[PDB]
Amino acid sequence: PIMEYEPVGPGLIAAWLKQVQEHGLTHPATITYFGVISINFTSVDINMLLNVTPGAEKQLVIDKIKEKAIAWDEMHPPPPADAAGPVPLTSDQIRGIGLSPEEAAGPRFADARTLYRTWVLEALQECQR
Amino acid sequence: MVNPTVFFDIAVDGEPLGRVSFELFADKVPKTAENFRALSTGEKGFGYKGSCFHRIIPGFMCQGGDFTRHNGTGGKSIYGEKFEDENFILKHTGPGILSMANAGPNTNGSQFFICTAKTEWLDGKHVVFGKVKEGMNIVEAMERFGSRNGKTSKKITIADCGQLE
Repeated sequence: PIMEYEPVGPGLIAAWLKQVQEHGLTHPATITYFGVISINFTSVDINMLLNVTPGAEKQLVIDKIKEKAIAWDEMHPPPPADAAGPVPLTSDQIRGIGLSPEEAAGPRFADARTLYRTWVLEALQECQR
Repeated sequence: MVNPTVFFDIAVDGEPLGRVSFELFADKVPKTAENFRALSTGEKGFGYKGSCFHRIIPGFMCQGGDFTRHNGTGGKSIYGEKFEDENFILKHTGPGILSMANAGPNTNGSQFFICTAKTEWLDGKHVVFGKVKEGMNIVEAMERFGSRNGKTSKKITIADCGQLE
């Protein structure tokens, strides 16, 4: 969470798990809850919540995020071998993979983590039964 | 001292499109500004005149300045093949920002890009050193001749360039 970065607390992790367990990952109330708690989240924070969620609908949601990342990267291909950048915003950056928690809270990824929150909200909605 | 202004006269398949001028932020990044200025006048015996924008990506940026290899693998500065990142004081705040292309830390040569959007993920990685003054509508026209991977549908060239005032 960004305020100065602080990691997602055990209290909120426990509350998220309780919400998912009692109502399901893609229940409208759970999606709404994710929407609210992720407002100040980095992409790394969002992944914390996704990752602690027990392993059918979870895989489907993850797959939908994967599909959004594929479509993004196809529309934003990086420069060829040997050619100078700048590199476009890539889906692994949007997803915060390989970013230190601190790095993920920095100004370089403000629009990126906002977009990622949207990808996840959409993935959750798309997998709602 | 006053920040220098330089111009590119841009052509599309050899036909004059129009002029884009830039303020160079010599007050904040004098070394980087001077490199671009000198390459624009051709006073060192080499530079931007006749070169192309080899990589134009709509919604991202227009990249050029590779006057040796014309494909993103070349270019050189007035300080040698590469020079260091001068500083990262200025940020990629939106359309019109002029910034150094590079292939990693301290690899500045002659290649540059003109943002057509805010590109904040590049902050602290590419040295910002100027901004479009006149001719943003020309840059927008150039941008439309690009594609997702940068390949241009028309030859976009710097027909002439120099320093104003």
